[PDB]
Amino acid sequence: SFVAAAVSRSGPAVVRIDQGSGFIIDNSGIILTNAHVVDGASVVVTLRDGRTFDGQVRGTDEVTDLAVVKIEPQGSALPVAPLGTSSNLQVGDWAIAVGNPVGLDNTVTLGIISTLGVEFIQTDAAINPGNSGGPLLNARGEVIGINTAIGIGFAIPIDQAKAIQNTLAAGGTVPHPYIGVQMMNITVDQAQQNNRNPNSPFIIPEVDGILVMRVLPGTPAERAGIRRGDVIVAVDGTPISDGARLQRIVEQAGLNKALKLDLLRGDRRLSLTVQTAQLR
Amino acid sequence: SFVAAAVSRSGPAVVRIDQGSGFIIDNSGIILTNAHVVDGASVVVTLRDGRTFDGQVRGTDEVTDLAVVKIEPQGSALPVAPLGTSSNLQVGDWAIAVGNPVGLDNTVTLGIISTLGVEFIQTDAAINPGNSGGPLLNARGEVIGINTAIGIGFAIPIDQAKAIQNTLAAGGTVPHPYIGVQMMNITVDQAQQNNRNPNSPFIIPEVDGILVMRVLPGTPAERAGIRRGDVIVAVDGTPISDGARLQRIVEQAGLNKALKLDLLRGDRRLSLTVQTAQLR
Amino acid sequence: SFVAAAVSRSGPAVVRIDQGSGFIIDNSGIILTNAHVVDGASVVVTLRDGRTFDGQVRGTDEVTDLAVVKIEPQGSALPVAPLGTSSNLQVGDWAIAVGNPVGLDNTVTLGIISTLGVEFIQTDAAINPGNSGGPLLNARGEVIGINTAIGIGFAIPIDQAKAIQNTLAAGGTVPHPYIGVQMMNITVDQAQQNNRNPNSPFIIPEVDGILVMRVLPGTPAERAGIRRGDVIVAVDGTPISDGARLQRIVEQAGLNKALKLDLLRGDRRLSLTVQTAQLR
Amino acid sequence: SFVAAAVSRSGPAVVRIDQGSGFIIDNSGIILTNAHVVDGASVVVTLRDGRTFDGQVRGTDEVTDLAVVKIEPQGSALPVAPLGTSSNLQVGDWAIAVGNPVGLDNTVTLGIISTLGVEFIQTDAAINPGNSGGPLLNARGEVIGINTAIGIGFAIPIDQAKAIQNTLAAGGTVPHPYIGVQMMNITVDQAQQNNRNPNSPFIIPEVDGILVMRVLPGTPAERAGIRRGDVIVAVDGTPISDGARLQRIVEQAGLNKALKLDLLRGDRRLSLTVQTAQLR
Amino acid sequence: SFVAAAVSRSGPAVVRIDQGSGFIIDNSGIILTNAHVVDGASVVVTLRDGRTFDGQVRGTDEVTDLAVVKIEPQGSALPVAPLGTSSNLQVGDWAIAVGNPVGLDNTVTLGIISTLGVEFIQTDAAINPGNSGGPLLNARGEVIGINTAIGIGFAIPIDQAKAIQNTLAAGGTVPHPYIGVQMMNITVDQAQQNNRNPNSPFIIPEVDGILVMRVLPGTPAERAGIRRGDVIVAVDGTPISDGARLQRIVEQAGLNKALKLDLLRGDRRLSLTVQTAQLR
Amino acid sequence: SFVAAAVSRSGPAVVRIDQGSGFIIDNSGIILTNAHVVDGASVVVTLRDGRTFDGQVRGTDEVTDLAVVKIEPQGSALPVAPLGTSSNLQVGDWAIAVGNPVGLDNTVTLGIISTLGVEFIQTDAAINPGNSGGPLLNARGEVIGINTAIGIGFAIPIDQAKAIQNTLAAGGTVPHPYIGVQMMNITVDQAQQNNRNPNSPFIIPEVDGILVMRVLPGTPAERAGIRRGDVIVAVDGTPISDGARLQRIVEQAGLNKALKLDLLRGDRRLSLTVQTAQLR
Amino acid sequence: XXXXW
Amino acid sequence: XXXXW
Amino acid sequence: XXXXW
Amino acid sequence: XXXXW
Amino acid sequence: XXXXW
Amino acid sequence: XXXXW
Ligand code: NA
Ligand code: NA
Ligand SMILES: [Zn+2]
Ligand SMILES: [Zn+2]
Repeated sequence: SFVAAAVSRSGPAVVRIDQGSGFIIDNSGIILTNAHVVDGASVVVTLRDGRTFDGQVRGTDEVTDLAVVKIEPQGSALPVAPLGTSSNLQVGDWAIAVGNPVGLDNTVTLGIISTLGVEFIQTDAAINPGNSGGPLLNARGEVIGINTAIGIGFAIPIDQAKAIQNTLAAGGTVPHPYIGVQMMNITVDQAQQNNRNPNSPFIIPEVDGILVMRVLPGTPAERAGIRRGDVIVAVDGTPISDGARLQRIVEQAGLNKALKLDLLRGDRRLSLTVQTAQLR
Repeated sequence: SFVAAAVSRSGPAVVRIDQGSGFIIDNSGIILTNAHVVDGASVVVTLRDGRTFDGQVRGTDEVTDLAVVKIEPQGSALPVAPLGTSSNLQVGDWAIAVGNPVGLDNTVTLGIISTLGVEFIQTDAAINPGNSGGPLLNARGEVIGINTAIGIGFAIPIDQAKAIQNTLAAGGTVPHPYIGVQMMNITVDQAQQNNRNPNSPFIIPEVDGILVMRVLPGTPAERAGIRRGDVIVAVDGTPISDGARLQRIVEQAGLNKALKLDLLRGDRRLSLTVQTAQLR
Repeated sequence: SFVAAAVSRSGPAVVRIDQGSGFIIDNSGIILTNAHVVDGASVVVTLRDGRTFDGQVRGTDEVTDLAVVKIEPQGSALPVAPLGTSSNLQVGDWAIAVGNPVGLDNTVTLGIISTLGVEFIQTDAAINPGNSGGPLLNARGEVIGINTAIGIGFAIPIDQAKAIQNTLAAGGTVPHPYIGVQMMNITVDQAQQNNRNPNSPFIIPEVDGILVMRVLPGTPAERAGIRRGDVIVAVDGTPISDGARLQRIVEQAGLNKALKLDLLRGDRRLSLTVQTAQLR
Repeated sequence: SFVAAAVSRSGPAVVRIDQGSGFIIDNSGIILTNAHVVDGASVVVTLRDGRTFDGQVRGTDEVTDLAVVKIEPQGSALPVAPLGTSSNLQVGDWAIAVGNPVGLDNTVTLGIISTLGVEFIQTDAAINPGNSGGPLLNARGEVIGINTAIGIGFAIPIDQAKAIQNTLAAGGTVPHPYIGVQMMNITVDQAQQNNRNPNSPFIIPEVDGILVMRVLPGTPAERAGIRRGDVIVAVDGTPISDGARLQRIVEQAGLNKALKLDLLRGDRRLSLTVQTAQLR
Repeated sequence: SFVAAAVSRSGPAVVRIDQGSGFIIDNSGIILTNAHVVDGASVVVTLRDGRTFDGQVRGTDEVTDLAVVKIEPQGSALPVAPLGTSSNLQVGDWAIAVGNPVGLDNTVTLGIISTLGVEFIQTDAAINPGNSGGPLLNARGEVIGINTAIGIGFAIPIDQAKAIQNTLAAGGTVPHPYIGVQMMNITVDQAQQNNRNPNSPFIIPEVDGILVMRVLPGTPAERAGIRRGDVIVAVDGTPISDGARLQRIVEQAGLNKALKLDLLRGDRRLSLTVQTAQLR
Repeated sequence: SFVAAAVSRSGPAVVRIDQGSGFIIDNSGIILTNAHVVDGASVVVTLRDGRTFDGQVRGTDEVTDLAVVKIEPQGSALPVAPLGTSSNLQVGDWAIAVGNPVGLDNTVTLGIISTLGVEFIQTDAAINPGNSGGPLLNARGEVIGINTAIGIGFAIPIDQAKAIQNTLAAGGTVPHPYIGVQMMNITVDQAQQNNRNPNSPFIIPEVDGILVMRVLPGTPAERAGIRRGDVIVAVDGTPISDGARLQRIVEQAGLNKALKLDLLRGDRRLSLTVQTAQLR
Repeated sequence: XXXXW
Repeated sequence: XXXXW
Repeated sequence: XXXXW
Repeated sequence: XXXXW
Repeated sequence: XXXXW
Repeated sequence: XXXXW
């Protein structure tokens, strides 16, 4: 079977972490896994061959859910999993999820790339606590993702983990700018439609947009005076009605980057500047 | 025991209905019970002595939850329960709940008047499906209420059932004027307090009052344009802030009685006239 | 309080058994309790004063749910509860339920006789595992029942326990004749009414009677060929339609007493003789 | 991967419906889906490319669970999924389930034909609300079924949907003749075996056959006098003992086609004619 | 009814607290209630007559579950509940539980003293969140307890609340010495009986005594080296085998009172001194 | 599809058993299945072609969960499934699970060998009650396992069933030596770590090893005096600390083979000889 | 009806 | 507040 | 047996 | 709409 | 036995 | 550790 080759290629580099899995990224002893495998730790690593090194967690991104562990190479060469690239993934490509749940073998499951979010990988390969943090391979045996348990599983794209590799190897805080608002895409035909239901919470000022559904406690949005039911219309002068889209321009703005917000509170015209803080 | 006397006095007039209980109000065969005992029916009555008459339901008030059944007197005199009065009930008076769950005896439970709503009687006498529709007696054995199952039970005050006795004996529709709004007593210190929570549904225009919490479907309130979040301030020119109090002036107004309503919708000044319909 | 007297009279004779309660019937050390307190045992008894005798169970009736324990009198006189009579119980009489849950006091609860089955006593006195097997007293403090936990409690009438006292003191098997059939009272207007429902199990041969609802495994009824759906009409020549009534004539017949049964199986005419066995 | 080709072939024709999926059958704008996706509607369609047409449901078969939607072709050519044939399906063939859950991509899952009912397709391809109404493809990318969510999924065979395509395109009522009886295959060795259990509902007249287990309300079977427990032996003179088989001859008979039924009710010989109505 | 008098005597002094009840102890505005009514607060008090004072919590004992609130007397005299004494309570005495759940009436329930722990009062008077913190009266209407919700309710004896009244009026910390060990009374015939079960946790060194079942985190017992399974035999030279009894001598010792403990850990002879800390 | 070949090769030999599946091992009528399919039986077999033979269970191993059924060859040749070998299984090989849930077709599911215990096979092929007892095939269609239902399924390796084939064909009792102890691998750094938790059941005598966690009722271990909390150190003189390893040497010893055990009970030095009995 | 037995 | 209606 | 209908 | 944050 | 503490 | 037996 073609999967046997793939597994023979990256499988020896898939380790147990202590629960969860991980894979060795290079001969130095740089190991990738899920942040939720590293209950904050500061761990223990078992290779497929039985060797037990003592790893320490040199970085963690809770929001991307991936961590970097470090072990010290001694004796035999640390086996290494080849990194592929997730940019050229095609829906329908073979996907192989490898774990090391006990620390002496690989549990291997097979499926395809079910959907592509670049953003997130779904696959119908059985993804479970036994292979979480472990790698997801293509048919050639190069890792294109990191399994993440929560019939369709998820995996963090590999190119995503490449980006924050050094940062988590060194000082582990990745820039995740945010303002703290739960928004929802509103349509006029949902708005004035809402406005005709006598028991709707608030009347939406017609229009299309991002209806602020909730202001989260202790967030820049709260501190800027933003209220539930507000309708943000123009950031600085860019018309928006997509929640996905606003989740971006905040990121393209730095941390501690003051952003003005044009919004209307029922009838009133409101402009406030929020300062992007770090998601934590 | 003093309760044995009481039970010997009204107990023979307590019947089974078919589930639930009832009591015979006079020798004509006028029987009181709960509306929820008469699943709409149109029934069968068993006396304590085993006699089975065939009753028909000549009236029902679903909202007061009491019904009038009629049976045809034949042979021996229908035993009759003496009616007392609930106006002079004192908290702490003995209360005896009598039922006829099988149709050949009385189940009897004993307690006190726990609280007085005139409006509703609570008692720590065991009130259960076996004695529901049955009478609640004072220490002398005169009925002061009608048990209503749903450790404290409820009973409909007897003077209340006296009022609508003839109406339910004849044509069974009792005037229950209403407008269809679920209101809540709001305080300034709850209002501007609400207004400082960023995630509250709507901003209350400060003040004290009746915050319209919900407009029920197909009600006069809906038809008058009343919306959730509206704050009714003055009916015609009578300042109100009590939900209990407004539940009254509507009643003192007839059925189909147009009532103007001064309310403010956030900032706007709103006057609407609702026409009281029949609760059903 | 009048109950304080009653409790002072029989309370010292109420013991803990080991869970459950019991009471001492005479100075010999004859103790009454529930059969379900004596998980078959063969026990330990604690008096209100702290004295711990060692009791043995000299009898058990599982179907009446009462047992006789025996302890050996030594030192101080065993306190003794006066036995009243349940024959003259009036609905509404005061009832006091006494237990000894720890073995150093009495838990006492108060209520009335809620209903009278002679057959079974119901009361609104709190009856719970703490006072089960314990006595139920009248206002004078003589026992009129034995509490039985399973808001209304049950108690075994005392005159009932008097009857089988010696038998359970000596060789513990009480004559409980039976045949093993679950019957139901059927009415023509339930029968031909059943017969017009196309999805009813079997057509009942019209008539009124005892519809055999279930034949229990390994019973005389099974061995006599009795089937579910049979309709017993005349025992030997006595028309019956009451399940309660048939539960009697079997008892008035001895154990191993052959009883013929006239029944019809749909259309066919069936006469079978069942031999009454002992309920166990 | 071979599935990438298949998906590239039919995937662009897989649309979102509004929840559920569908696929475009030709350039006219004829769309297939599940009847349970069309909560009766009368909808909105989103293509993979983001184009949102406005569809209307021109037909529905609730019992086959498939619907035909129609959209109006404008601008770019509506992509079209090639229809294969389900007649030549082999157990073990590759099966690809495609959905369009958001309206901008395909979620794709892979498996095999697990079993073949022609009648119904099972597959171990992940079938879920995200791909329901969507197509099931063979390895070449031609649709051989319609996914139906409810680890094994179901799909409506494509040749089945071809048959009722025009009918649901035009006036949407497909002939589903029926009589309304829940039958069960009975065996002598189950029959006289049943007859020896004393607590079985009814005695089966020995034989092998279709034991009428239930007569459903308001059905031809009810109107013909058919009762639970009846045993249908010969339709007009064709011996039957298979529930699957009788589910056929009724279909080969028209709607409103009178069918005589030879059955025995315990001992009696019964012949009744039921008139086949439309399942609804 | 005699209860009407009692209620007329203490009922006007029963207030609502804001959920829970309380009663006014003197004209100064000293109010008793449950500590669990005062979710730590620092409150609002409504009298039966509708007067709303503003109370503050000047003391709390979480372990006795009672609190002292203070309000400022103005206008009409604060009604006052007469304090009785719980020392002379007899099992079977009438008990009346009064609450003020809304702030304009009394809910009153009636029962008896079910059992006496001085330590704790049980009663079959309905005790619920509506009357918790409220008083429990004798037949004359003097308070003998404080209702405490969690069919039998509990009440804190009044003489108990008298003792810590001033302390909670002033600086609110009551001496509750403890060591932090969960003990269990062990018997030789339970010990060597335990020792013959092959799957019992630890072998008990025979004997009778207090088997340390659990050492609670951060307690004097933990700090003294006490382990689960230890058997304390002699405090300083007083043989003990009762858990209730040891719960005393610690109290008769002060706070920060070093107590030596003779115990054996399996075979070894162990003497440790624990220093009594404050339960919190 | 390659699986179609495989299924065409072994699929006709896959039968229904009566619930569960099985496969025919040779033309004699030797059938393999799960022991849990044969609820003890002593059965009925349906071939894919509809032929119903009458099988009897000539052997059962409850602990390996496989059974041998026998049917009598008549008429057409019994189709036969080719046996492969599980010794050379590679993780990632294709695995095809075949069942015959109704008795007229094959339900077929596809996946890979997920992990290899020789000891147990896991696969991501859908394994369910419909294919349990059925065979698991490689890509060529030779059976390498027996499906066992309980997303990853299990299968009994085929070479394992080959070993006990004759034994279960003849007299059905397979040697399963055991002693009856639930052990756990203990580490010093878990031991003295356990010993520093004040609430741990027993103090472990430091060391590494097999901590006896439980002695099961009526086992050789119980009869040898082994207690919970004992630490077995050397069998006869072989240091052990692995639960998996001890589960072996007992097997390499016969049935009724006396094995000495060096263990320490806290401080004491204990040597006991257990006699291996048969697991049942 | 009752039954029992 | 109450409501009802 | 099946049924349906 | 999404939200998050 | 009781415990508490 | 495992156990079993
Ligand atoms: Na009472
Ligand atoms: Na696959
Ligand atoms: Zn799969
Ligand atoms: Zn009560």
